Amino acid sequence: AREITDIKQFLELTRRADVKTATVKINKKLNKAGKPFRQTKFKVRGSSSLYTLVINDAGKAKKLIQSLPPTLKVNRL
Amino acid sequence: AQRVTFRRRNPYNTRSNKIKVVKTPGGILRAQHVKKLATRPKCGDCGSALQGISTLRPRQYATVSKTHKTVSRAYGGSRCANCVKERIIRAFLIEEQKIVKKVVKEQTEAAK
Amino acid sequence: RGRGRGRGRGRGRGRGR
Amino acid sequence: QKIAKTFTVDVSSPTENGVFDPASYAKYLIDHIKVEGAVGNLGNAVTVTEDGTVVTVVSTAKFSGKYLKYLTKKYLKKNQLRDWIRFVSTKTNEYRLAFY
Amino acid sequence: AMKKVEDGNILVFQVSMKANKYQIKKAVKELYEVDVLKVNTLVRPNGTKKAYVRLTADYDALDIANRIGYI
Amino acid sequence: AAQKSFRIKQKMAKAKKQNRPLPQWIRLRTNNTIRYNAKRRNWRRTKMNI
RNA sequence: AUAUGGAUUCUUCACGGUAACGUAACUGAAUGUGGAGACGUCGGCGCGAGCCCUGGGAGGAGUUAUCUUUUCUUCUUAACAGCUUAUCACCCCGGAAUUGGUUUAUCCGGAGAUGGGGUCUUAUGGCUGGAAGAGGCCAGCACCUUUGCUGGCUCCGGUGCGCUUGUGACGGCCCGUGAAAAUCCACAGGAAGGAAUAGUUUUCAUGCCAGGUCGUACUGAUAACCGCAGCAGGUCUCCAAGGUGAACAGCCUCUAGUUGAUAGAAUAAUGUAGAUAAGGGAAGUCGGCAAAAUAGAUCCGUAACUUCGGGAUAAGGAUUGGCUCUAAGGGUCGGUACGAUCAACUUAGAACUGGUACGGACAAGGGGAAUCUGACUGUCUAAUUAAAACAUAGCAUUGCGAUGGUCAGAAAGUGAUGUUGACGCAAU
RNA sequence: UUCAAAUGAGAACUUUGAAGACUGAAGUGGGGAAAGGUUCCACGUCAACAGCAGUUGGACGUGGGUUAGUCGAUCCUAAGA
Repeated sequence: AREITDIKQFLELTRRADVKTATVKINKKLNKAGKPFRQTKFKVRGSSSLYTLVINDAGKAKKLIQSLPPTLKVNRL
Repeated sequence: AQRVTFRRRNPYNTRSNKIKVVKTPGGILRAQHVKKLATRPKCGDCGSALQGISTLRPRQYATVSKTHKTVSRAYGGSRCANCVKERIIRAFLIEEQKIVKKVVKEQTEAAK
Repeated sequence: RGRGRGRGRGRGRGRGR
Repeated sequence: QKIAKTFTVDVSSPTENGVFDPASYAKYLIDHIKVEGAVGNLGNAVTVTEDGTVVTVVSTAKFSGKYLKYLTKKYLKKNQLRDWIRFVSTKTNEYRLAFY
Repeated sequence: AMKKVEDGNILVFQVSMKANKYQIKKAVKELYEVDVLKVNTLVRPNGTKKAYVRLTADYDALDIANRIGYI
Repeated sequence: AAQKSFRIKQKMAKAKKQNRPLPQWIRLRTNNTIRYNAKRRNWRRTKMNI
């Protein structure tokens, strides 16, 4: 129920030694007045609150997925 | 055109049984019990509500941090910030008056 | 017993004088 | 500022059974669409084209998808066709006629 | 009660009226060598006490329920 | 009601178990004179008065 | 319970802002002080929420002899979290009469207004997370079947003396000024404990464990409660759609819920309930009992008397439909002048029209002239007497200055008035 | 209130469909307090009860059902005891 705006702080939450489940949500949204785009939401389940990070750019969406540790169980959609 | 019922066992419109109508994500109208509203803290002698202090229920004041219940100036969360400055003029002038009255008393028995 | 069976008090009925 | 919207009706399904005529249905929309009041104001606003299997309506005036369904339902009642023909929408602004 | 065993992973037992949730959790934990997640109790209208013992995800209710003998 | 003490609910449980007809096999016993349950209670005819 | 990170400390127990005050943190014992808890009623006004109304668009259903870009329905966002946001209030600059500011309601200003620049409270609202993955509305498929599978859409706005409710700042009223405690916090205070090769704070962030006992079904009433009962009686409270209209009145409808009260066949008398009557109009009767008439709104007009407040809706008259128009009453935007555009039911007026009807059903004061009596509002004989009886304000008398007056108790190291003191209490 | 069908030994009264109506939202709607105590739900039954009837029932017989660290009691005090 908490939103994180920093991508460097987001990577520290994935190695907090207690987070076991993470989810990536793809949202079909649209821009100001024109074409639709691909919105992504990376949600990490902690022990007391759910942290989320939203990226509106598809270029940085794929780059962050490979940066996640492999010990963290990622749930696609 | 949708009516709602109480969510607790109390069927009377008491001061602790207020109801707010809330639209749920399910698409139906549903009542929501709201708590009695908090009152702002008041100053000890002027009666006005001092600023800078959060307005909460007394027992949930122990959960908020220190900065929400006090002001960095002395007599912060008790006085009106003009009540403090009023008792500084009085504390400085009276003690200055109490020592110039002590030398007037000295004038009497030293010259009679 | 009820509102009927009136015999006792009376305006001009029985049990007068 | 007044970009037009295209409405396409699929007429392939009922015409294979022989009970529907695309040319007769297309003319019904010409003399029944009301623009700025009464009938007969298609001043480069509404155009109806057909190729024999689909009817395409391109309108730049006030013309919604509910008005197209309302006029089509009146055409089927005139020809006594509101018991094997429905006016459904496969997607946005693209309609079809289901015979079944 | 048996319908809850296969899907809810909840065992239903009859419990003495003097026992509380600590004693039910302790007795089940060693009489059947299981782990108890939560205990829910109620007083039945006939004067008895019914307890809903839910096991953790490490154990299953069905293969333990027939270990006592009832099914 | 519906918010009652345990003492009231404990007496309601005893009355539920006593609401039963006479068992059939008792009537076949030797020197048996009981023919029906004479202490039967119903909520429509007699209130139990707590 | 303790740990990790952060913060502070060699100026030992933090910095910034003139100020209001601000921050992720940033030792505080005995004791003292303050605040919250913690409060009447009515009135209008501002704001918010839900509902009502409505436009565009995307779906589904209804009607179609004729008409109707039509009628109906779906388009939803919880607790909680982060940021932000206002009336009031406060601070700094400044020094006002040619007095200014300002509310629906007249209060404020050299005890510092108007103005300029800021601070704070976060009820509430706004955005984001929660959260579409949900729910909802449809389409396309599979098929005895466990029954699913696959696609879509779920959008953007407007309006108000509206209804319900919450709240804010005020005003009116009192010989009535309209609870208490548990509990929580702050401040004052400076007792103690503490750094340099190292410490302290779990009111900073994160992580760990645990949260027992009892109630929980249903009815809540023309059948589940009390009345001898499956009795037209009695019994506390919350939620409140559309039209007509001043209206939570009466009347009709939507959601929701019922169609349950022994039936059938005939239509005599007498009944109960509802009605209508020519001519006369209280001749009836102890008695205008009962019934009838009057009735809403707008305009005109309104006596004797009076404590000058009333009487008064006095009495007494006229108008009221439909349709077609006219006039008046506003909001928002760029300028030292005027337009453009948008949105409300309120009032007034004029023609035309009719079997002269028009508060067309519903709803809805009879009035006047005098006497007796009580001043009035109010109260009582539950189940025959609601009154001129009681009470009332006003007026008057009496007792009492506490070792006392009045009254209670078997007694009492006992009480009521009395948390009282003659503008009081007690007795008439 | 009416028609048809179903069930049944048996239907003016049960169930379903259709039609006509009413309560008109200060309701014959949806919830609770006091009170009742299993009336709640399912299956089976029609001797008695439902002042007619009954295949139906708040009836009879047999079983099922009430899950809380966050809702209440528990705690505080009022008039008082």
